[PDB]
Amino acid sequence: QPEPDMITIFIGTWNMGNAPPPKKITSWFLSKGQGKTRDDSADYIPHDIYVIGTQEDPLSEKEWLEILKHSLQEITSVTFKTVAIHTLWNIRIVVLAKPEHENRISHICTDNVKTGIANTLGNKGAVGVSFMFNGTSLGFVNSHLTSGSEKKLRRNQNYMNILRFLALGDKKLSPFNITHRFTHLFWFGDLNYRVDLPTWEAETIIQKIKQQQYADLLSHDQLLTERREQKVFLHFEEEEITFAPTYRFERLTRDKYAYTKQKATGMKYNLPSWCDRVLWKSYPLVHVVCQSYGSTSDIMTSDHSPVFATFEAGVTSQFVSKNGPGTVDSQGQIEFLRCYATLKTKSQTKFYLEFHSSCLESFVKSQEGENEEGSEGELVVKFGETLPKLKPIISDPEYLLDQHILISIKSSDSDESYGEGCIALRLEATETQLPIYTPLTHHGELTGHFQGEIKLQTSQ
Ligand SMILES: C1CN(CC2CCOCC2)CCN1
Repeated sequence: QPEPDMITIFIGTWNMGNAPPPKKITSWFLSKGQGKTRDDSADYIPHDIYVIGTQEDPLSEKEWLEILKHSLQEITSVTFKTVAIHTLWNIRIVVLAKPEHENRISHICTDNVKTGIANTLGNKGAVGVSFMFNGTSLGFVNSHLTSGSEKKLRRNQNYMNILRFLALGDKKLSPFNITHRFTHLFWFGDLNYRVDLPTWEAETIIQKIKQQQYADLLSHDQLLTERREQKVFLHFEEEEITFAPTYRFERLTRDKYAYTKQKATGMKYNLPSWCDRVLWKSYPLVHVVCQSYGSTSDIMTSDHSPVFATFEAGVTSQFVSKNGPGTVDSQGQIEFLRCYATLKTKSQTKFYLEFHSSCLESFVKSQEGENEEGSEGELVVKFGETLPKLKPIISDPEYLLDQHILISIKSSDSDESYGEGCIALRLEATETQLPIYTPLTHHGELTGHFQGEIKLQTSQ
């Protein structure tokens, strides 16, 4: 029975509007409706992993698990195993997997973050799940961010609080937040970003939707505009949107958008918006391909339509050699040449690096770099040829070239990370000096750059 080198992952996000679902929701799991939809010929082919995010979910965990499992069984005739379920208030995440994956899945983590203070603490936040699938780390975040057209800044703050404080993945990766802990990170939910056009344009917007002319609407979508100005979701991807806005519908039809201000909306307009989204971030040069991104047309119990996205994702096997794990392989080494960090910080402390990777027995601390002034004000931290030689646990190129090195630059004074990034070992050549580069972030905001050269020795 060979270990897979690809799996398919289903991501679902649905704000259920505090209403039970209808008796049939199979269209969701089948990626059928509007947008980038799945070929009919694939309908019986199960995804390897189904991750279901709900918001405003009125069901017990038991009630929803029964509906989900019975839905997948009707579609595929496969009885899926429950990997994890985690609920914060009415925000829920369910991970189901094919039974053949039960012994490939380990290190299952769940967490939640509550966003806001006092007034704004009580129903918004995120839940998440992580685990290993053989040699590949997977993370999944379902967030319900602050509502309202005039609160995009609050949403961006919610995002930063969730990525700082959601405790998923390998706790030994202490300088790194969830945006660096996983081979593949999927972040979805009712992100609540709106189409930011004048209220008076509501009927014009509806007209455009009926014509399936989304271009002039997406150019005003707050998530796309905020992403373009690097205010939120820096270094995350989203598939092109080719489905109608998923909010706000009259219930029991999809023929009408309910946008007008009502006591029930706190006298706020809800212009048709793409509230319900799926984004991802994968380590550099790892295969990840979106194969569907769309909304259902036939599930109408909520004022939101369900959104689906499916992905092909590269995975690696749990590698054993004669040597590692449990020793080094002297035939392998990672050298860094002519490296320097460029930092936006106005501080003057000394900095050192930490190298973290599951190809090392444990993380490696460098010597302090040498601080110089950049020609445009910047701090440049030079490491020269001083950086340690990294000693991987396995030298086999079929293992090593699939690995990644996480880099933190830390203050000698405080031991706090000023920047985090990631370098792929999927090089064009071994035993050859090649350029490397990573942006550096902290709390998911750009704080600098790391660049230099790498020289990788494998057993071949
Ligand atoms: C793909 C997407 N890119 C920028 C997007 C920002 C928001 O709107 C769409 C473009 C980041 C890197 N490459």
